[PDB]
Amino acid sequence: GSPLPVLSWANREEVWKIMLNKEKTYLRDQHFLEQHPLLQPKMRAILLDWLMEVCEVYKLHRETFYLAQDFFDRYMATQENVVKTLLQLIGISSLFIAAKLEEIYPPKLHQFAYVTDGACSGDEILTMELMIMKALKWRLSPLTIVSWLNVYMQVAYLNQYPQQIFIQIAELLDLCVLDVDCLEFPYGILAASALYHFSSSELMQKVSGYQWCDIENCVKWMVPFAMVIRETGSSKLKHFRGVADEDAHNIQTHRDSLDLLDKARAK
Amino acid sequence: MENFQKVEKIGEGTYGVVYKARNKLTGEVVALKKIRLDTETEGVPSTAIREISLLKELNHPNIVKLLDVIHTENKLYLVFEFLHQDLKKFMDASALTGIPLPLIKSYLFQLLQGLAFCHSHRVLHRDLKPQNLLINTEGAIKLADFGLARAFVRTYVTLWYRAPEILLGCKYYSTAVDIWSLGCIFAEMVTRRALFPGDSEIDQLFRIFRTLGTPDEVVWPGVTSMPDYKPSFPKWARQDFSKVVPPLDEDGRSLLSQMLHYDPNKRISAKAALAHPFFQDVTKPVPHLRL
Ligand SMILES: CCn1cnc2c(Nc3cc(S(C)(=O)=O)nn3C)nc(N3CC(F)(F)C[C@H]3C(C)(C)O)nc21
Repeated sequence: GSPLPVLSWANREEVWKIMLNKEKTYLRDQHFLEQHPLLQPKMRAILLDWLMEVCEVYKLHRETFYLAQDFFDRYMATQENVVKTLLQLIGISSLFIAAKLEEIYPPKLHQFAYVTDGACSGDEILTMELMIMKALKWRLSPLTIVSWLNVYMQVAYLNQYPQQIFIQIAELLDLCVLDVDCLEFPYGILAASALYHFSSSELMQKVSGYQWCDIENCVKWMVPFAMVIRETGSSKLKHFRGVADEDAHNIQTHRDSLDLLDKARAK
Repeated sequence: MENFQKVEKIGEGTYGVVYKARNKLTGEVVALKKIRLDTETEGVPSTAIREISLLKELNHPNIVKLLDVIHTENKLYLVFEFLHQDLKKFMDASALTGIPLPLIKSYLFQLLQGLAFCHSHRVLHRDLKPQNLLINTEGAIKLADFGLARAFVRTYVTLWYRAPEILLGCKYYSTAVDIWSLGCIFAEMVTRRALFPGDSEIDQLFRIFRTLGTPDEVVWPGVTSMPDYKPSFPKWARQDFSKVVPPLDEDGRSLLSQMLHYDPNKRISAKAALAHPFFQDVTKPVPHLRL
């Protein structure tokens, strides 16, 4: 289907097809770590969690974090035999490219080197950024997991949107992204299934166009993650110093999500 | 980069240096955009990362093709399809005789098709102006310089082609900013001079008000609430479009006034403009499936 309304600026059939085609051409592999035998999935989760932490410290957008996450996973699928000592460099360089692209006044190169405590220099980040961009074939315009949540919220509050509900769903998506198994599902299905866990099947079909059958396997995979978030209660909307109050929902936040990931991975 | 021979330097600006070049083997003529990296503390410029990534995904006959991206120690070359001239040079060259109306119609039609493609990908060009419109000897015109191009965006184009909502402090950009620039360019092609040649933001706004009239809540609801709106703005009557654009027919004046509408929400879209009776001759009827 297609959940877009009649658009003035363009034909909704074309706008929606291009978006579906973007998800077609941008590929993700839930088994990319098999190409790196010295690496285990808990390393990816710890690295992505760390990037989320540095994102909040610099008031970086959630799109900036998801651009870095996508660049990391996609770049790692073009590589082989990577050691865990190189993972911090690949991660902070993915974040550097993303901040340059998404932020208006991104943090400076020395600030990206700083958060690594000397394990990464500015020169290394500049060498690595060119390696990542060239290996990704300059394909740096993905539709992130969080951009789909944004699309769904825009459609829901048309038929601007509320900040509190957005951050609760985003908080569930942040927990899921730490598990490489999430990469089995298209980004639009992960966001549709996170939205379902906070509403209904009727609402997700209305804002995403997906049918229940489409998101069902993803919903049953997300069930432990969603339950761990429900047990503890959802987070409250934070205020960010020097950030407009109509944009606070779009700022990346951090939580003790690694223990929540262990509870969801057990069941 | 060893397989390229620089023929001539076409320009230098914030984009870097653009050259005309030849593939020593192939024999093809390309446009090269050179970007210095050794002089960049923040690495590959954000504006170059965005342009490259965007053009890899924006393939259209009226958008300059990015053929390749070569990294050569402290340099980054972007190999583009070559075009012989920019619209400003062409317009100045044709200023005494005038650009023939059929060519103005053709260039506008192609511009709107390129713009409609960009907008269907949710991309705002943000910097539409004559020196960014590249023409060739085979009758084509293509959108160039996607450095300021943002996918929808908040407000932070050279004055003459800037939409009134931008000058009046609107917080968010829309697709209607590109339409405004095309209307200015369309009128410039017709009148052989800039429609609104201001020398400051206030001068630009007053020049727009002298031709279209000072806007009110009736023509543009929200205008008086806007950040840079002043109640002291002189009251100007909207000039008759038969004087603003004399060589234009009834269908031309209709399209131009729809592209220059004050209200961003009512300004004609690129797709809707392509279906205007001004291009009845250029456009072909397509059957609609209701379903
Ligand atoms: C890179 C894409 N591309 C392909 N063909 C051209 C091209 N062709 C051109 C313009 C004229 S002029 C000035 O004398 O009208 N001569 N030639 C041969 N000019 C440009 N320009 C003109 C510029 F000054 F160098 C800036 C650059 C721009 C940023 C707008 O893309 N870019 C081209």
